Amino acid sequence: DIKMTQSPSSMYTSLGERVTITCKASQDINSFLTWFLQKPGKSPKTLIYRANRLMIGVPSRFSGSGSGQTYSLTISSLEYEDMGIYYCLQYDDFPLTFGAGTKLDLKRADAAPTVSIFPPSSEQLTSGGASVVCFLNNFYPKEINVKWKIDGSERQNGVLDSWTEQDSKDSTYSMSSTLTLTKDEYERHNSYTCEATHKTSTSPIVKSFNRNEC
Amino acid sequence: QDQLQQSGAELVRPGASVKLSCKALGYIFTDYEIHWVKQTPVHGLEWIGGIHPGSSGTAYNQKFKGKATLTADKSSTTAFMELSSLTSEDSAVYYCTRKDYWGQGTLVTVSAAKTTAPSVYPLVPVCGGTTGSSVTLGCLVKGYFPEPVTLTWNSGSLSSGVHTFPALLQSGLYTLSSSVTVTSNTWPSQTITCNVAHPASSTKVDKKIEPRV
Amino acid sequence: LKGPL
Repeated sequence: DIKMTQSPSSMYTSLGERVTITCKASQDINSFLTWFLQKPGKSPKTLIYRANRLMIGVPSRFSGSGSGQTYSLTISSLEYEDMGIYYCLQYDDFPLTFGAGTKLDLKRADAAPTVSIFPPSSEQLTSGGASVVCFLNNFYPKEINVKWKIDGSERQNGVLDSWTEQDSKDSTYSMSSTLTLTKDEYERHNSYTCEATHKTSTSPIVKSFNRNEC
Repeated sequence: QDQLQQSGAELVRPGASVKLSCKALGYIFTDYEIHWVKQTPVHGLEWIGGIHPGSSGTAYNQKFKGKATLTADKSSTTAFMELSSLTSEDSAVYYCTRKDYWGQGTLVTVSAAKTTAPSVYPLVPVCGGTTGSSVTLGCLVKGYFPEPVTLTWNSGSLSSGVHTFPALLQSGLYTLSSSVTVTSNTWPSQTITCNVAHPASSTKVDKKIEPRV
Repeated sequence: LKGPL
């Protein structure tokens, strides 16, 4: 098993910029190496093969060099349609092996999330479940931590986290956190709290309510 | 030089079998190896094995030897991949590749789940009802199967300020949520409705967002 | 693209 070490694993980039992405192999692959790109929910598309051959149809903006162990992909000036994940693939030997991937996003000024908390709905309550929802929306960068506190104590299971992709106009990210409890457990407690940790601040950002109505 | 064309999405029961197909178009089928590749958010991309339709020789990743069978049919220029004894861990996107070209992938979902309509909850702001410039409203669509659900705000009419979060698995069923931010004066003066449709059960739901209390 | 292996 030949190891492929792709770096970096995520990069914050500007449109117009020149980017370089790399793959080191654990043994000489003799330039048998492809470079491919994957866009959200989309089949991979090869860009380069044999280390430097361009693929019919690929802008001349892409270019790849290397030999031996260290291989490289350069994008001379970045375009909006270039955004996705870049992989590398050695096929010198079996088994074929790939790199972890290199995720590109658009850099922007840092923005703190806008937090919203939602008590269960009456229709939910009337069927035995209680979902407490927290929206952390429009923030940057992607790194965020959420903890749930029921009456002052942290609650780990039943929490469900979902991330949107980088937004095409404003470039921010968004996430929803759903805490599922039963109605009996929900009714046995009073103060439900949302806490968000983000680079934009020291102290986490906290949202709460009280079931007896704050 | 042209394409690889893969079979459709597959929903199978644990312990059953699946035969996927990869149709090769516009190149000499007997001159190139077809390789099959698995993708999943936990493992990344992994190589299952390959087949040379000329010689009929195959090479396998040691991890899939005994699980996966690679065959090819010259007369229909189709490569097939058989997967036996399926489990939730075989749930993934399977690709055939020529190393340069890639088919579009088949989604394989291993599950016991039966088709089930979703439950839709209107998500109104916390009592107190903030007094800022805008308000966020939400809608929570819980417990459906299978995966495809479609969600709009006001039948498509409300489109900006919306966020719709990718569905995730909870206790074997799918859960999804959505959020819209509108200015203070909009709601509750004008109604907002969350419209949800689940084609697999043919469920059509319109839930309005009334103020709490 | 390599082919035989």
